[PDB]
Amino acid sequence: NLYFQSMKLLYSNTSPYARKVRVVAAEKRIDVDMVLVVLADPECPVADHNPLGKIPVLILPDGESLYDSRVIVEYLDHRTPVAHLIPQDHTAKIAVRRWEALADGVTDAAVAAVMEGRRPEGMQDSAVIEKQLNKVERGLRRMDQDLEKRKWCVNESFSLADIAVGCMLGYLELRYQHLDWKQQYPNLARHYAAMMKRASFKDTAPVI
Amino acid sequence: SMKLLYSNTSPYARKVRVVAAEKRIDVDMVLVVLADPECPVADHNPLGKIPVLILPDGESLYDSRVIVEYLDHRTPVAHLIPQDHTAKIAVRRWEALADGVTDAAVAAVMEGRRPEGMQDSAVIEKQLNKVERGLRRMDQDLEKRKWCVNESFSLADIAVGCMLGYLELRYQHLDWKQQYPNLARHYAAMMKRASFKDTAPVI
Ligand SMILES: N[C@@H](CCC(=O)N[C@@H](CS)C(=O)NCC(=O)O)C(=O)O
Ligand SMILES: N[C@@H](CCC(=O)N[C@@H](CS)C(=O)NCC(=O)O)C(=O)O
Repeated sequence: NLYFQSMKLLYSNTSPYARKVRVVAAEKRIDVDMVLVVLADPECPVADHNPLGKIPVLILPDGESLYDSRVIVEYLDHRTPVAHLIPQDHTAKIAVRRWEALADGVTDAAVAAVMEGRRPEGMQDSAVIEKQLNKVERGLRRMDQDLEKRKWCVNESFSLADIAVGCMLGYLELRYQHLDWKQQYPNLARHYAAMMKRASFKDTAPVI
Repeated sequence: SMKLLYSNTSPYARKVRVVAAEKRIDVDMVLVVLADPECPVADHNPLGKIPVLILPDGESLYDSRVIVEYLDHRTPVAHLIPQDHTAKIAVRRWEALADGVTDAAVAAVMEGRRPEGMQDSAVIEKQLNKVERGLRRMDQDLEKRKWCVNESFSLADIAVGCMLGYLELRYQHLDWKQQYPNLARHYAAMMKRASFKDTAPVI
């Protein structure tokens, strides 16, 4: 194998969960071998590192792999003292992980909708799409209310929360050109504005 | 006091229940039923998913991973999540793997609940495969161990239990206590726990 191997982060160009991981990596200022991957492919078999078959996976120099994104992001925030993506104080930290679950949950709902539309032409269910896009709208409204008088999601400091909300919104933009959220959720668009101003964030926009 | 929204069969919620019991925490239990409308769930979790913990703040916490962490810091004297970073990460990662197998298993059930006319063959194969791979890995990781991490009972063990519990409910056909001996042992040891058997699905 190889000496002086860096941590490797398996990822795809569209995965918002991968993006959350990449963004945290940059914020922590951690050097990481970022490996663009194709899930189907034989040459890099994800299943050998993540049995679930899901990206992102962080493969450490031991050859031991961490997934899912929620685990990986706790691991990395502890690597360097650059910033506390996850607050040390328990109140703030549960607050941070709650935001993140809301954001990931909305993303799960969008992925659900999106994939639902990709089913074979016969076996596709408009109700499923409706329900999921329902979770999205409700989640967005809630986040938007929570950012009325706030610079950032928690305690007024950039955290995993903000990152998660960014990756989420960016996912919406990627998958739903016609969603005009910015206008409907002014606090969120403002937040997204701040986020778009970070290389970490902007440097990782989905593509392809 | 606090309110837990759960259902009879949710393994995600059974995980919090088991934690609460393990931790000796007295949560007001709020039954949700599958035919139920969006609220009261959606009122407290915008994603309208169970489980969700409500605090005397009215504040609501979700999902199960967030709740268990909040629950575990409630009673200091005994942690189901290691305070030490390395053991914490390894536990969270067992949980992630177990939740993920539950995910795939629930999805396949859901794909089997579709109009026979709108079932995707590829999806069920695809999810099951995930299941066995999750189980194969998990049954080797336990090859010479009693508990998942540092040979001491943790959230990881609870997660593994609920997961298999869920397969106990929805996948009779699988003979996994047969291919995954270590999982079998883990389950029986889990079974023997009050916290675990009081939270099994009523049928
Ligand atoms: N719970 C996992 C989910 C990982 C996941 O879903 N990754 C891929 C699927 S393998 C993804 O983002 N797919 C959606 C897309 O790229 O559009 C995590 O949070 O990391
Ligand atoms: N991933 C979450 C939620 C799990 C979940 O989806 N629970 C199901 C019951 S088994 C649910 O409430 N589904 C309702 C819906 O998606 O509308 C967790 O670990 O708490």
